[PDB]
Amino acid sequence: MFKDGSLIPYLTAGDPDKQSTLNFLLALDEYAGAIELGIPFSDPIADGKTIQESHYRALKNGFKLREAFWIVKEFRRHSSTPIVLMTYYNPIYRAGVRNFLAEAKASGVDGILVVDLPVFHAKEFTEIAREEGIKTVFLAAPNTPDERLKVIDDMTTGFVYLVSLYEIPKTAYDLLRRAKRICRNKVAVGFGVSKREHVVSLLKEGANGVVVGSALVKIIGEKGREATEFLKKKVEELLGI
Amino acid sequence: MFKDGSLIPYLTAGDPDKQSTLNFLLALDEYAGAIELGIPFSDPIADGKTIQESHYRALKNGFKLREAFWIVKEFRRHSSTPIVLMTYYNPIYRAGVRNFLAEAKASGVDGILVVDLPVFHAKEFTEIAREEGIKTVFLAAPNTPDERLKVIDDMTTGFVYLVSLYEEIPKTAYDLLRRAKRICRNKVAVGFGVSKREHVVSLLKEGANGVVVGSALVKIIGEKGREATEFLKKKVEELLGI
Amino acid sequence: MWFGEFGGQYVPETLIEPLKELEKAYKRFKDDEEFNRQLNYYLKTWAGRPTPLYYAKRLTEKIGGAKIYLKREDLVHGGAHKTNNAIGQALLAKFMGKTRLIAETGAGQHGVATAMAGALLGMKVDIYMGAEDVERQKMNVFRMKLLGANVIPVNSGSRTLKDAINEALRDWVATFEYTHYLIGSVVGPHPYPTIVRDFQSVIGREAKAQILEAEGQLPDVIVACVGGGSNAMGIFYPFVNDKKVKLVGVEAGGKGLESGKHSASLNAGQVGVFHGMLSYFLQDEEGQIKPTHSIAPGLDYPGVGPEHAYLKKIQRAEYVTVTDEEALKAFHELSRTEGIIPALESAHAVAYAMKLAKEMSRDEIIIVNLSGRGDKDLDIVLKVS
Amino acid sequence: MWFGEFGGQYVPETLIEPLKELEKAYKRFKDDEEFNRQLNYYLKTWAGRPTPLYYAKRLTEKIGGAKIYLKREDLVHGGAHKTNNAIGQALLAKFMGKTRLIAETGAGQHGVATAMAGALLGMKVDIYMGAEDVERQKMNVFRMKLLGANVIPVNSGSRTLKDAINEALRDWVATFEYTHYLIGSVVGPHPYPTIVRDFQSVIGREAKAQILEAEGQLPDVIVACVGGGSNAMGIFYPFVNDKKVKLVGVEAGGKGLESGKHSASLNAGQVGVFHGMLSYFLQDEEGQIKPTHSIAPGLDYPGVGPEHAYLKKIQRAEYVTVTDEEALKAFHELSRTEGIIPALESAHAVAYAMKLAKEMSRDEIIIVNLSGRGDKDLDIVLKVS
Repeated sequence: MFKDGSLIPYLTAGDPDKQSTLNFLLALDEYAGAIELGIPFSDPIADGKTIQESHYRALKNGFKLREAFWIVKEFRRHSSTPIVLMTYYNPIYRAGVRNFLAEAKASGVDGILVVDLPVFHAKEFTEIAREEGIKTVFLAAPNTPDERLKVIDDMTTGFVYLVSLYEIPKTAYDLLRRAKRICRNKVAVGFGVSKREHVVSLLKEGANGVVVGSALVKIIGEKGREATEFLKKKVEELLGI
Repeated sequence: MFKDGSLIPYLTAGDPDKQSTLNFLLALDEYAGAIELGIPFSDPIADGKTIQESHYRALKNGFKLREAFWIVKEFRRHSSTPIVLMTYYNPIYRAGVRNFLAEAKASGVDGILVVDLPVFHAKEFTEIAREEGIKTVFLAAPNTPDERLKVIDDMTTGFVYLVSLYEEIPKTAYDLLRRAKRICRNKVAVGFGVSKREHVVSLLKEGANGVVVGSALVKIIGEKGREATEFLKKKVEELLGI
Repeated sequence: MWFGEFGGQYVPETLIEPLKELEKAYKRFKDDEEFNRQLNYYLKTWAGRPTPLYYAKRLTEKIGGAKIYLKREDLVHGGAHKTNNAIGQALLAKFMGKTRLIAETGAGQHGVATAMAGALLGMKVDIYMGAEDVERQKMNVFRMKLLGANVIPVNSGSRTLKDAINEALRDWVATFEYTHYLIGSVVGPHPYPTIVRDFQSVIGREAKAQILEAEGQLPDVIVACVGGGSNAMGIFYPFVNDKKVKLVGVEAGGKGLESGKHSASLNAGQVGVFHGMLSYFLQDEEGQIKPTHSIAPGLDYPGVGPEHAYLKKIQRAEYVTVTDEEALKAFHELSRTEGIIPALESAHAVAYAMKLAKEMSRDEIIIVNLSGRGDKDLDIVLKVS
Repeated sequence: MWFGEFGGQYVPETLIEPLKELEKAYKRFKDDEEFNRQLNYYLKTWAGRPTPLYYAKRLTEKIGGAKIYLKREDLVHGGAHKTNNAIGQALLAKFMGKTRLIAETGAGQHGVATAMAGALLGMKVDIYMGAEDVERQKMNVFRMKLLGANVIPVNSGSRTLKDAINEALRDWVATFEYTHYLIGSVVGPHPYPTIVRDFQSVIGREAKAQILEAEGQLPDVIVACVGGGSNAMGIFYPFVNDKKVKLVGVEAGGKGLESGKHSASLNAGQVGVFHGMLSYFLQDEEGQIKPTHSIAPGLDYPGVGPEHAYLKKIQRAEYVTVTDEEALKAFHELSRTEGIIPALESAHAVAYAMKLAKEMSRDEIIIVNLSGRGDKDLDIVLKVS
């Protein structure tokens, strides 16, 4: 659902506030092919340390679910860049699946990844997603067998999102290699990119998109409201400009 | 083994030191018909709070067993007043029964009371004591039955020592005395223990051959220490009605 | 994996393969002649099973109502029912060919249990603990290091339990080929809620045999405290089909339900998805985990096992609350009356049992599950009293 | 009364009548159907009796020598063998028509044991304690209070154990009509040394049955720690007529015998008469009780039971010592290796067992009496570590 060779910034919404997240997205939009927007959650059992801290930060400052949608809606007044909402299942579950996805679509959300909703528990989610005009993103890890990766690919309508267990691990390039071989869908990699060598190397080995999360949220964690310019310098480094 | 109607001072040996005890014995001799002298011991089970303290005061001051005999030898230079030696069994057991009683006799000791040696365990002890010229002393309590008191009397060759369990002389203590005067052939001394003149006169009136005074005297030795002499004499004078 | 509508396996793709390996391993070894022989050897010879069913003769006379039996899980090795699951999973891990155990802990009670079990079966034990919790639990931390385990303080974020969970899961995701992750209660993704129940079911089997031995009949009520559900499911499960037996799970009422400082997840929570399970959780308006409270550290947990949610739903078990104050009276009352110092978690069960017993006939029978001893709670009870 | 030349009833006339009524009452109820039926009821349902016989398979294989079984008295209610005697004498007191128990304590472990048994049988309980010991043992004082006993501090003299014994014995002389004095070890005047052994012989009777069940034969050696003698005598007595079995008492070597900071009464003390018994005591040149030390509080006692003195004379039992360092090494070792945190008292017996296993072949058997759990000893062990 995004142009090949793209860089995909991942930011946590409401870190440190909703106005700041909108500022960051607008500043990064000229560099990006798509955007992932994280929804804060109390107990995020997947995420690594730097993203985990941002969930803690955003909720400590009183983030609310309706503010994520406000960010996507106010961003859409300027840009039509693809937005992918990254969330845990409980916000979706408590609001009602259709109600959540409809409200997400109205804001201008293009795709959605439910982090802790397995493939075998997502038969209904993918079904309603299609009905409400929302594309699905499912993730695969290096331990994911070839049997499941096909089933993951079959249910995905946006892109498959590859991640690592942990410069860039040997086991992570094997996952990417297998994915391009098996998957009909496009592939975005979230292997913990910190430098230009990695972005080039992953595009070379066939990643359709390279996601940049930790490197940007580390900066947002250090600088807060003042991160905008430091984020740009970081995205310029990773694009090699 | 002592004159009827006698006051009997009980002191602890080496409290605070061997010389000071001798000074007290010499000071109290002219008021007393007999004297009890306690041998210090680490774990005194029978004794009340005031005596118990004096055992620790003596052993904290470096008391040796030899020094008890030294007091009696030194005291015997000036007096022929009866000395009763009050001790626990360990010093006797340790030295040997014949060896302790011979050395006690040789020092000039007339009587002996082994506090923690029961009547049934004293068969061999009373047999050797007669042989060594030491008179036996055995104590009785209120809870001592009539049966055992007869046995206590039968084995006593000095005097039966009556004691109360723990203000005033308890009613239970007079019942022990009255019973003992009915049953015992020996003389009877009483450690109830005494603090006032009314107590002494009352106990003698009800048949006590001797009235023992320990806690009233050792409490003064606890307070005054080396300087106790004059306060002991004043206290004994009160108890004798002088 | 479901208990009615509750349970499931709501984890990311990274955790799927380790759980699928555990599903398979449990399936083969669950009814294996040799596995159960070893498990029953250790439970008997090392843990001291069976535990006695004690008739609280003085306590029942005091109340003047029903008979009150205590299932004495305070007497197992370690001083709590947690040993039963600790051994069970640690042995399963060894039968899987694992050489290492990991877990996470808040109060330290699960960390000690895990360390003990790892020590017994000769396994490396790394236990993740929040940096706040390490300073709080000076004595539990030391206790783990004595047992050969080594604690890893996690210094990120809240520095609470939840942060230690994330470190433990990231560690398992990478090391699962030779490492097993040990969950303390009947909570989390499948197969942990079923596995933990099955390793605690001994309590109820023993108790059923013992009450038939003492009374010639099944009890009228069974009372047990509920944090995550472990001890409650252990004693409940064998009586579930016995239509006579009333089941009463007792949650932490804390400072009172009106105050909002408690851990009564079943009484006051909403149904939601956290920690890999659809179950009852204590949440704010926005559907985020709330802070919880209880004087009993073992009951201080915002979730509850999905099987209890199911029993609540179909009304097989009744769920109630008891306050800090009430549990504390029970702590004292049992110590004076029966000479047994109960764990503050168990005191919740005892406290409600005592209320219930007063309203019952003198020929009726209550079994209270005394989930542990309260030697560990003396620092807490001294400060408060 | 006597064990060879040792034992006796060396007390004043004031304590004769109380002791003789206890003699008569014990002779009455000792073999009574109803007394023993009640005793075993409480030992079973309340105390958690029997305790298992654990095979330390990893400790034996690490040593590479003889087999090492552990008698698991750490699993009894209260965490120590003491409970066996405490129930026995408290029940005996109840059958004598007594409403009250008194005792004294230094470390507090006995005071807790008495307070527990009193609470069980509805007895009033007054413990006498040296006011220094009250200040040290904050937590055992609290434990006693929770259990319903009132701790009476004695402020006279040293404010230590021997001042509390005097206060306790004075109280008994006055109140013995309705009060039992509860001696905690195989010590003091007849009948206490025989009484305490009898109430602890259960340990040996179980161990014997259990080792036959496990190995088909009696053990080569039995190892147990000796303060006053209670636990060692309990596991020894039922093997006294078995000429095969060796008996080894492990005394407190402390900081070494040459250094004089020990409590090994048998190995380096002389015979004497204190506390109403002819036995081995640690005395000075003048025959007064010398100060004693051990890191394990329960071994810090200058005397020893007369029956151990008898077994020493006739050479039916060997006696040895182990240093504080070695017990600490065993405390850590058994924790890491087997997942069992032993009491510092028991750790002496473990420390010697570990040595003795090296000098015996793989087919030979040792039973170590693991007298208690070491949850009580964690502050002590944390400081020195």
